[PDB]
Order: sequence, then structure tokens, then C-alpha cells
Amino acid sequence: RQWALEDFEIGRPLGKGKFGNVYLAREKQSKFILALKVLFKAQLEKAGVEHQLRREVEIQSHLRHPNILRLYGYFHDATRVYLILEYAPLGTVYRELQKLSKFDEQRTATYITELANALSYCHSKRVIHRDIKPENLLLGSAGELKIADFGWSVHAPSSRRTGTLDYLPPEMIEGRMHDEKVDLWSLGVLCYEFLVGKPPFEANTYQETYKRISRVEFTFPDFVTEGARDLISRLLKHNPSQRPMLREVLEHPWITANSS
Ligand SMILES: Cc1c(C(=O)NS(=O)(=O)C2CC2)cc(-c2ccc(Cl)c(Oc3ccccn3)c2)c2cc[nH]c12
Ligand SMILES: Nc1ncnc2c1ncn2[C@@H]1O[C@H](COP(=O)(O)OP(=O)(O)O)[C@@H](O)[C@H]1O
Ligand SMILES: O=C(O)[C@@H]1CCCC[C@H]1C(=O)O
Ligand SMILES: [Mg+2]
Ligand SMILES: [Mg+2]
Repeated sequence: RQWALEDFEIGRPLGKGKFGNVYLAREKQSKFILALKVLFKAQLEKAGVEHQLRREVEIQSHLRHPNILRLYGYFHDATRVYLILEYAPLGTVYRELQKLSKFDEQRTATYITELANALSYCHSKRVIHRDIKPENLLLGSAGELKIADFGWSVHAPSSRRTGTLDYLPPEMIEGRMHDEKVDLWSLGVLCYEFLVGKPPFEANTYQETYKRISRVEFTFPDFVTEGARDLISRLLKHNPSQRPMLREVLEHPWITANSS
């Protein structure tokens, strides 16, 4: 509907982005509360990621799922690009993890189910998210998980190169061809991080994390249950073909026993 910045009242920042900031905003006519993801043209140009910004917009604007953050539209002016997003009022899963330290098995299994459903819908459109991480997982008014930040989203298969490597699978880390299986690896990383409080390949340096991912070198603390170990171990397979389908994740006995 060719919006312009004059149509919105701007509130506090909601979060910092790589190419700008996200602000709380209210559309003047309807009083609709939303989030405005503001990006600087000069920064996007310098990075040469314009084309990828259009992909974020095109991919996310066509997705309709209760566990996927909505993108209502976008517009731009002389210096900025504005993405009109659904406001997630309970913030990030990242912040929830920082304050709780770790999630219990029931909260974890529920989040994994919500993610697996959203990803099943994405993959059915051959959409690869590729940036599944707690800061990109938002919470709706009922505490339901919403996949956000389609910034690095692509259509499968892809041989396209892109923060930390913590959530990236070996094939992406090595600049090789990849498909929807990249999001299955990220799901395994998230399951571990939710239960343990940190991702399994976390390290001080990018170099050390790269080596850990390449080797699939990780251990579980003693408190991690057999069922949780089984699902994570199945997801974190160096070989993308060996990673289970999302149908298998949703039907996993540990998921069905602790969700939702
Ligand atoms: C320098 C510049 C422009 C720019 O000034 N164009 S223009 O004013 O000449 C216009 C007639 C085309 C546009 C964009 C740009 C890129 C992606 C998206 Cl998604 C974008 O939002 C929109 C918004 C509405 C329609 C289309 N896209 C804008 C970028 C990115 C980095 N530098 C840019
Ligand atoms: N719709 C939203 N509602 C609430 N907070 C949001 C929303 N979108 C983004 N944020 C906050 O802003 C941060 C940056 O947004 P994001 O889309 O992930 O940008 P980037 O691509 O730069 O990582 C998020 O991690 C979150 O803290
Ligand atoms: O929305 C963005 O800030 C960016 C658009 C260009 C590709 C990378 C992307 C991101 O970091 O999510
Ligand atoms: Mg983000
Ligand atoms: Mg992003």
C-alpha cells in the first residue's frame, strides 16, 4: 500500500540489527502496533547484500504459519529500507534463556515441536532459513515460538555463502552445496542449547568452533536424559542425508512424551 515513514509513530528500539535497528511502531490510522526493521542503504551497499534483502522480503512475505513471524510489507526513502513486521511482545528465546539459564524438558520439547512445524511448512516451499538461532526466535502473546529473521533465507538447493558459526552445519561452514537439511542440524544445536544453556560447539574463537563442527566434536553434561541425547545425536550428523525428516523429529518418543 506504498507506505511512508509519516504513517507511523516510532517507539523504543526492540533490538539491534546487523544493518540497522528494529523499533516498536504504531500505524497512525488503525493504531496497529508492529515492529519496523530499519536498514541503512549505505551499509547494505558496502556489504553488497542488497539482492539478499530482497530475498528476505520475497520469501518471508509469502509465508503464512502461526509459528512464523509475519512481514506485512516494506518501503524505503533516500537512506533507509523499512520492513513492516508483526510485533512479538514476549521478546526473544535468547533473552528467556539468559534469565532461566536452561529450559526444562517440557519447555524444550514444546519449542522443538513449534520449530519443526514452522520448518516443515518452510521446507515444503523448498525454503531454507539457514539462520535458526535463539536471537531469531521470537515469542507471541501466548508464549508461542515464532521463527523470524529471514535475512539469510534461500531456496534449496543453494551453493551461496553468508556472527558466530555456532548454528551452522559442516556443509555451510565449508562453502559447499546445501539443502533443507541445514535447518535439521540447527534444530539439533538448539535442542542442546535449550537443555544445556550453551550451544554444543561453543568456543572462544571462530577457528575452534569451525574444528568442533567439522569433527562433530561435542559432549553432553550428565543431567541430559537418554531420550534427549538420542534426538540431538540423530540431528547432529556430519552427513546431511543421515539427518532425519521433520516428521521423524515430531514423532520422536522424547518429543511426544514431553511436548506440550
Ligand atoms: C540506493 C538503494 C535503493 C534506492 O535508492 N532505489 S531508488 O530510490 O532508486 C528506487 C527506484 C528504485 C534501493 C535499495 C533497496 C533494496 C532492497 C529493498 Cl527490499 C528495497 O526496498 C524496496 C521498497 C519498496 C520497493 C522496492 N524495494 C530497497 C537499496 C539497498 C541498498 N541501497 C539501495
Ligand atoms: N517483530 C519483532 N518483535 C520484537 N522484537 C523484534 C522483532 N524483530 C526483531 N526484534 C528484535 O530485534 C533483533 C534484531 O532483529 P532481526 O530481524 O533478527 O535483525 P538482524 O537480521 O539484523 O539480525 C532481534 O534479535 C530481536 O531482539
Ligand atoms: O535483514 C538484514 O539485516 C540483512 C539483509 C541482507 C542479508 C543479511 C541480512 C541479515 O543480517 O539478516
Ligand atoms: Mg537476527
Ligand atoms: Mg538477520
